[PDB]
Amino acid sequence: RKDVPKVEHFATGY
Amino acid sequence: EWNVEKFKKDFEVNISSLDAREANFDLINIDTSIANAFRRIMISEVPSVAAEYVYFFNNTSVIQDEVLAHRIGLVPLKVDPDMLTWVDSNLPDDEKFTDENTIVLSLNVKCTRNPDAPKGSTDPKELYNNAHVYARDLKFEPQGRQSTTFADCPVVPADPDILLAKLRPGQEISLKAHCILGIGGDHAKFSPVSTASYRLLPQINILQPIKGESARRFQKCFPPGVIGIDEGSDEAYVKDARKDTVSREVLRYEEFADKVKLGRVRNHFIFNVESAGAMTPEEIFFKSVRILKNKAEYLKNCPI
Amino acid sequence: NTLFDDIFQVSEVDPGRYNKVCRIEAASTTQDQCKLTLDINVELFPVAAQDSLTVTIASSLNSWRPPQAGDRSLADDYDYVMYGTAYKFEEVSKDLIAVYYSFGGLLMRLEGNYRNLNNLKQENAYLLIRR
Amino acid sequence: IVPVRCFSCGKVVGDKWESYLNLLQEDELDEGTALSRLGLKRYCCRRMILTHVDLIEKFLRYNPLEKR
Amino acid sequence: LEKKEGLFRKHMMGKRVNYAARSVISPDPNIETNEIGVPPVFAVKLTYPEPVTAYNIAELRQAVINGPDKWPGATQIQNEDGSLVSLIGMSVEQRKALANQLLTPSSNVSTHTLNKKVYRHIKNRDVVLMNRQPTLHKASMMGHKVRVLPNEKTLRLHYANTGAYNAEMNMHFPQNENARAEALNLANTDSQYLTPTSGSPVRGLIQDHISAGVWLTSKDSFFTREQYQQYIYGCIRPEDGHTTRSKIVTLPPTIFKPYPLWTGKQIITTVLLNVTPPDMPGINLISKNKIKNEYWGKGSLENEVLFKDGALLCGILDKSQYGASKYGIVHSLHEVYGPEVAAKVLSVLGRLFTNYITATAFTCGMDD
Amino acid sequence: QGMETSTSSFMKMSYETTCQFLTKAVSARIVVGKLNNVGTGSFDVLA
Amino acid sequence: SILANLTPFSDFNQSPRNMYQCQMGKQTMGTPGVALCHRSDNKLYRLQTGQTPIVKANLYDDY
Amino acid sequence: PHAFPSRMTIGMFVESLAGKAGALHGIAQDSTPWIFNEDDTPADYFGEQLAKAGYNYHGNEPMYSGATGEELRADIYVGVVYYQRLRHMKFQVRSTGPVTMQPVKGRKRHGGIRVGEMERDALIGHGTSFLLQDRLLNVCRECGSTQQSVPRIGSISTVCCRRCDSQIVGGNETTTVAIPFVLKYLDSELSAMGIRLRYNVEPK
Amino acid sequence: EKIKLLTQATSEDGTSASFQIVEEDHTLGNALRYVIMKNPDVEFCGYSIPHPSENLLNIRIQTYGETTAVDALQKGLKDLMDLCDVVESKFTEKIKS
Amino acid sequence: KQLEGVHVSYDNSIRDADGTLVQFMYGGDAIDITKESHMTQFEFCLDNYYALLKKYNPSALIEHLDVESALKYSKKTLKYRKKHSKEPHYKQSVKYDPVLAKYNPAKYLGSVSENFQDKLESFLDKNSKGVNEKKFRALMQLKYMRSLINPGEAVGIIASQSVGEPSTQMTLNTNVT
Ligand SMILES: [Zn+2]
Ligand SMILES: [Zn+2]
Repeated sequence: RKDVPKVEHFATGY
Repeated sequence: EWNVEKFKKDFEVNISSLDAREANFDLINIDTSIANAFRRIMISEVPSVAAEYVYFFNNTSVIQDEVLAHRIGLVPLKVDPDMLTWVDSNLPDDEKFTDENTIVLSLNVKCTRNPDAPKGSTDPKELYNNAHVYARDLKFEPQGRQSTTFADCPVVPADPDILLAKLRPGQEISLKAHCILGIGGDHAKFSPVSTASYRLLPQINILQPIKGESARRFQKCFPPGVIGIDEGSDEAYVKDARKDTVSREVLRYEEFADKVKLGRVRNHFIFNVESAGAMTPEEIFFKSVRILKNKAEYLKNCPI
Repeated sequence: NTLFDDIFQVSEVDPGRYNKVCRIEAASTTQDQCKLTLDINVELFPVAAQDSLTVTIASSLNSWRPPQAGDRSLADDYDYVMYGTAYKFEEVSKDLIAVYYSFGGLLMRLEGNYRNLNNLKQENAYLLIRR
Repeated sequence: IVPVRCFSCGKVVGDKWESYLNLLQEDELDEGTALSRLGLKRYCCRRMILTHVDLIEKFLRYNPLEKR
Repeated sequence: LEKKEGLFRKHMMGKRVNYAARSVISPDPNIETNEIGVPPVFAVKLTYPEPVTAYNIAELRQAVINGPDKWPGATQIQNEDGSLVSLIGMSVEQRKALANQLLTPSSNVSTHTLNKKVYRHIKNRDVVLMNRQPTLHKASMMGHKVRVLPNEKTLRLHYANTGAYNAEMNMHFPQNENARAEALNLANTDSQYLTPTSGSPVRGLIQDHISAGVWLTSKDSFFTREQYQQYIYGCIRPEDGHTTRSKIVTLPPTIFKPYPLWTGKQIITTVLLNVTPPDMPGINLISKNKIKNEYWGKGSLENEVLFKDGALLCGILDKSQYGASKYGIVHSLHEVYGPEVAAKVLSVLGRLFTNYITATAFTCGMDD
Repeated sequence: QGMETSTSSFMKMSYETTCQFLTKAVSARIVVGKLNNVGTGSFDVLA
Repeated sequence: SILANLTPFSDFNQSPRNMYQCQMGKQTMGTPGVALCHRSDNKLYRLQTGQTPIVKANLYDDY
Repeated sequence: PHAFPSRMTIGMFVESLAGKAGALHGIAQDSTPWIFNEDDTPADYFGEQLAKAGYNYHGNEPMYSGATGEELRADIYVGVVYYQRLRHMKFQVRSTGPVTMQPVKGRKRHGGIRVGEMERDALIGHGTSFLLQDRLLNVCRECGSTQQSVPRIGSISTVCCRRCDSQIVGGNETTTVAIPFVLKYLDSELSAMGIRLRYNVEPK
Repeated sequence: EKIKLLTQATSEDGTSASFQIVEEDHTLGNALRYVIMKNPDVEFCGYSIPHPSENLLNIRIQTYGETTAVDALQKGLKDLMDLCDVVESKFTEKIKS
Repeated sequence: KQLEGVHVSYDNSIRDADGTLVQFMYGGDAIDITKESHMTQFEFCLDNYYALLKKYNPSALIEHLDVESALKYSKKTLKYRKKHSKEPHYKQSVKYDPVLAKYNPAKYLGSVSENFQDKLESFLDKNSKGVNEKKFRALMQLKYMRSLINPGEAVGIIASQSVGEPSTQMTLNTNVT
C-alpha cells in the first residue's frame, strides 16, 4: 500500500 | 484611586499601517470592556448607507426579483453618512422621502445580441451587448438640492466592478432603488466595516536559555518575523510579538514544553479595521467613539 | 487575635492536573508531630519544594470592604492571606488531633496535639502565610 | 450568482469572480496563488471564490424569449 | 359506535378543542422553568374571557384601546349575554368613546348581576398547558406561565423540561379560574419535581450546564471582585423577585493579599445564601459525585461534596449533585425548602452556567 | 372478561365491543358532561 | 450506494449515522435541475446558491 | 460539542480539519473511504498541511468572546464543513370558527387539536377535575330520555314533548341543563337503534 | 423613557437601587460596569439582561452608603464621557504624525 | 380504562365511584410515593433539624390532634412484636393490630408502619446524639404524618401509568417470557 501523496497565513497588518 | 488623569497618562496609541482602506492601529493600557465596546460599536452601530425599498418596473431575467433586490441591497455605496437624514418611518410614502433623507438609483438595462459576432466565439461580450450587468450601470439621478450638494460627490458604488446579474438576447431589466441611512444592527447590509476585530498582543515568556541549533529549530516554529537570534551569545529571543499568530506549534514539541509559557498580555489590543469605500477606517473609528460619547451623554441627560 | 503559629518545611509541591493551585506537603520544624497539607494557587504565590514558610491562623485582623487609606491588619505584616472555616475534627490517636479547614474549596488539613491545637474551633479563621 | 458579500466576514467578492476566472485561465497558475494575487487572505473570504458553481451559464441558456 | 373509530373513542373520549395551539419547541435557558415562550402571533390570537371589575377597569380600558392591533389587547367584548361586539373591524377612534365605559351605569334589572365581560389577549401572568404526544405518563402534561416574547414565532421552554417531556407539542389555554388554579397549583411543573414511578427526580440541567458546572466548581477557578459580582447579579436578578432580601449580599473574598479573589464554589455558596429564605439555617449535606478522586491527582478529595450551613466546602458539582439524580444537592434543597425553592434554584443554576459558559466557552476538538 | 362485572356500563361501552354491552344495558361523568369525582371533584363546596 | 459514496469519510462515522445521512440527503433543499423555467410541478424546493464541497469525495465529479 | 460523544461522528471533525486546510491552500481535499490506513492517519495528514499553512496543528483556533470581549479559556475547534438545508420548515392556532358540533380537523382548515385518551388520562392523573372539564367542554324532566320550544302566536317558547295549550298530548316538564352536544347525536342514534335507557335526570 | 428605576428592588434610603435601560446590550453594559466599579464608594455593581430577544439592560448599584446610587450612576457616566473623550484627542495626535 | 375511577377515599381505603374497596391501606403504609424519598434518610433529616422544624411548624400542629393514645398503642404493639418475632408466620396470633388499622394515620401522631418503626429504632440505636431523641422522634413522626396521600388522588391512574410508561423502554431483546 502506498500512502496518500502529499502536496508540494499572516497576522493582522503583516 | 484610579482616575481619568491616571488613565490618560497610562494610555497610548500606536498607528501601524494606516491606509485609505485598512487600519491596523494598537490600543495600549485599556480594558477589554472598552476595547470590545469599540469593536461592537464599529461593527454594528456606526451608520452607513445602502439601498433598500427597491421598486421594479419590469424584470424577466433568470435571477428572481427577490434575489436581485437583495443582491442590489448588498452593495457598498460611496456617499458619506453625514450628508443624509433619518426617516421617521411613520409617514405617508410621499412624505417618507425627501431630497436630504434618501437617494435614488436606476438600472433599466436591456440586452440584445449584436449581429457582428466572430465565428465560433463563446465570449458573452462579443456574442451579445449588455451581456453582463455591473454595479457601475447604477446611476444616481438626484432630486432637488441633491443636484447642488452632490456636485463634487457623485453617488457611485464603492465597487463598480461587481456582477449584479447576467442577461441574454431579448432579456431586459428595469428597476428603481431608494438608499437610506442604516444602523447596521437592523441588517448586515448597513455594515461600514468588513470586519473590525482585534487581537491581544501575544506574550512569549522564555525561561531556559535557548542556545545552539536547538534554538534555531525553536526559531523555525514561530512565524519568521517573531523570534530573533542573539549573535552575541547564540541565544533565541523575542524580536516582535505582533508578528506572531497564536499557533502553539511549540507545545507540540516536548523539549520546549517546559522552556516557554505562551502567555498573552491583557492591555494591548491590535486593532485591524478593514472598510467599504463609504468611509475610511479612521473616520469610522472616530464616529464610533463619538457615538459612545453621545450614548453616555443621552443616558446622563434623560431623567428617571 | 492569633490562635496558632509555626514554620513549616514544605516537603513537596504538586499541581496534579491543575493550572494554578498546587498541593503543599508542609511539615513543622519545631514539633515532631505537627504536619500540614494545603493547596494554594501558585500564580498569586509561587512555592517550591524544600522551603520554610510562616503560617499563622488568626481569628480576626486588628461587612468586608476593599482596602482603603490608613488600613492595618496582620495581613500587612504577612504576605498571602486566605479566609475560610473548619469543618471536621478528628481524634487521630492519643494526643493526636487533626483539624480540617476548607477555603472556598481549597482544603487545609492540620495535625498536632490537644495542648497546642486547643485554640482551634469550628468557626471562620483567617489563614496568613508569609515568606 | 456569485455571492456579492462574504458570508462570514463581509469582504466584497462579487467583483472578483471574473478576475479570478481570467487569472486562472489566461495566465497559468493555481487556485491558491490566484486567490493570493486576487487579494483574499482569510478563508471566510476564500470560500466564495474557491467554490462557487456558476449555475447561471447552464441555468441561463434555456431562454424563452429567443428562438432556439 | 364502532370498534376503534367509533363515536365513543372519537367524539366522547376525546375531542377537538378551542383556544388551543400547536408548534415546535426552541430551547431557551433565559426563561424561568415554570414559564413558556409565547410568540406574539399567539398573543394577539389566543384570548381570555375576563369580566370587568371595579379594580381592573383601566387595565382593560387600555387593553380595549390596544385591541387586536398591539399586544396586550382585546379581541372583542361580551356585553351582557352574547352580543359579541367585535373589535377587529373597528377603528381606534371607534374603540375610543365606546369601550371607555365598560362599567356602564345601571341599564336594566333583568340581568343585574353579570355586569360585563371583555375578552383580552393572553398576558404573562396567565398559565397554559403543554402536552407532547405520546402522553405516556401524567408528567408529560404540565402547566407553565406565560412569557410573551416580541420575537420570532416558536414555542420556548427551559432545558429542564426536556427530561420530563422526553423532547413539536401542543398548548392548551383554559378560560375558567378553576382550571387556572388547578394548573397553577396542581398541574404546575414545580409541584411535579418527582415522578410517582420510583420517587426519583426527573427535572434538571442536562449537558452544557453540567460541563459548565464541572469546569466552574473545580479548584482551578478564581474570580476577581468584578467577575464575582457580575456573575452573581446576572445569575440572581433580585429585582425580578428572586430574593426577598431587597439587597444582594456577598461573601468575603477567599484571598485578600496580594489582591482579592473568590472561587466558583464560593459562587455556588453565595447563590444558595441568596436564594435560601432568611430566618432559616443553611443546608448540611454529604454525598458523592460521579468523578473519582484520582482523576485530580494525589491528595484530592473532590469525589465527595460536603455542604455545611448552606456553603459548599469540598468536591465539585456533577450530574449526580444537580440535574436529574436522587439524593443530590438540588434534591435535598427540594426536600428542605419545598418544590418552589428547588425550582428557583434550578432556574438560577441554568442562568448562571449560561452566563459563565459565555465568558469561557467549552469546546471539543480533534486533539482530545 | 373483566369489564362485565363493573356496575357502570359507560366504561364498558367506551372499551371494546360497544355493541354487546349496550344491549345488556336495556367516565360517565365525561359522557354526560358531569363534573368528575376525583381530585377537586372528589368533594363539594358551598357557602 | 452512490449517495453512500458521496458521504465524506464514511469509515470514521457510526453506521446508524451513515444511514441517517443517506436518508437526510434525499430530504435536502436540493437543486432539482436547470430546466426549471418550464417544469410545472407541485413542488421543487430550489436552493438559490450552492458550492462544491471543499472535502468532496472522489467520484463526486466522476458522477 | 456534546453531540459527538453520543453520535460518534469523527467524520465531522475530519471534514472540518480538511475543509480548513483546503480553503487555505486553495486545493480540493478528497474524502474517500479506505484511503487512510492507521499509519496514514487523516488527522496527521491534514495537520501537516495546516502547520505548513501556519495555523493550529489540531485546528484549535484561539477566539475571543463577543459580549465580554475577553479571550476564551481554550482554543476553539473551528473549521469549514459542508452544510445542507432540509425542507422540514407547522404552527397552528384557533379560538373559534369551524366546527357533532366539535371543531373540524385540519391545520389548513382552521381546525383544532384532539385531546386524546392518554391526554384525558393525564388530566385525571393530576386530579385536575376542572381542567378536564374545560378540555372536554366549555332536558325532558318527566321522561328522562327531545321536543320543546314552539311558541304559537305571542307567547314565550314552551315544551310539548310527545314522549311526555298548557301541556297538550305532551307535557310541561322540561328545563335547561348543561350537556355536551354529542349527547343529542348519541340520543338520536340510539332512537334509530331502538334502544333507550332510564337516563336518571337529576332534580332541580 | 430610555432609563428607569425599579422601585420594586430599591432601598428605602436609596443607597441601593436597580435601573433598567432600553435599547442597550453588553456593549454599553460591560463598559458602564467597569467605569462604575472603578469608583471605590460603590459596594455592588453589575448589569443584567432580561432576555436576549428584548433590547433591555438592567443595572443594579449598591453603594457603601453616604452616596445615592443615582449619584453613583451619573458619576460613572461623566467618567465614561471623559474616558471616551481622551481617546479622541490621543488618537487625533497620532494621526498628525 | 379499568382504573379510571379508583381513587383514595377520605378514609384510608381506596374506593371507586361505586365505593367498592380495593384495599384498606395504600400498600400497607399509606405514604405518598412522591413525598417519601427521605423517610429513611435519617442522617439528612437529623441535619437541618431546625429547618425541618420550621417547615413542619409544630406550634400550630398541637391544637387539632393528639399523640399519647396512638403512641402508647404503638409502644405496646412493638413490645409484643419484639416478644414474639421469633415464632413462625403460621404460629403467630394477633394480640394487637398494626397502628394504622387502629387509628387514622393522618390524624393521630405516631401512627406509622411497622417497618418504619423498626428502621427508626435501628438508626436511633447508634448513640452520637436539638439532638434530643425525644424530639427527633417527634419530628420524624410529624413528617410521616405529613407524608400521607391526600383524599382525592388519582391512584390507580398513577399506578397504571407507572406500570405502562416505563414498559415502553423496558426490554428490546436478549427461556421465561
Ligand atoms: Zn470574509
Ligand atoms: Zn317527556
